[PDB]
Amino acid sequence: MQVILLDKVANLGSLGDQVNVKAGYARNFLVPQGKAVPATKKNIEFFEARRAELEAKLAEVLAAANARAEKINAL
RNA sequence: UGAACUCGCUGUGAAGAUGCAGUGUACCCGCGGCAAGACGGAAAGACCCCGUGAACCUUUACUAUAGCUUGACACUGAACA
Ligand SMILES: [Mg+2]
Ligand SMILES: [Mg+2]
Ligand SMILES: [Mg+2]
Repeated sequence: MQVILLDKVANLGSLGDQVNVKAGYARNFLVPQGKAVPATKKNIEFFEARRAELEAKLAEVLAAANARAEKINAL
C-alpha cells in the first residue's frame, strides 16, 4: 500500500514522504492512529501543492530575510 | 364356473382320458355319508434358470464425495537481533 506519512514514523520516513507499506500495518495502526493517509492522487497532488507552496514560502522568506541582512550591513 | 346329454376297463394320444378306439356295464330323479379322480379350489412357482431387470448388504472391485489431515496464498502487523 502506498501511503503518505503524516507525523514522522520510525524506519519509514518523515512528514510528507511517500512510502509503500503492508496493508495491515497501514490499516490497523498507521491510519487509525493518525500517522498516515492513502496515496490517492488528489492527496499526492495535495502534498505536491504543499511541498511547492511551502518551498515558495521558504524561498520568499529567505528573500525577505536576506533583504534585511543587506540592510543590517547597510546602516 | 368355455359349453355339458359329465360311467368302467385295456389301448391310443402334447407321452397319466367322462369326452379318442375297441369293448364291458348302465331304466329316470333325490337324500344322508366318504374323499380315490376331475393332474379339484385358492395365489401369473418363493425352488431352478433366463432379463446386458430391481433392491439392500460387503469389501484391499471402479469412480466420486462428506469428514479428517498437508502445504501455498488471503484475512495478517511492528521492533529487534
Ligand atoms: Mg377335463
Ligand atoms: Mg390346482
Ligand atoms: Mg410365472
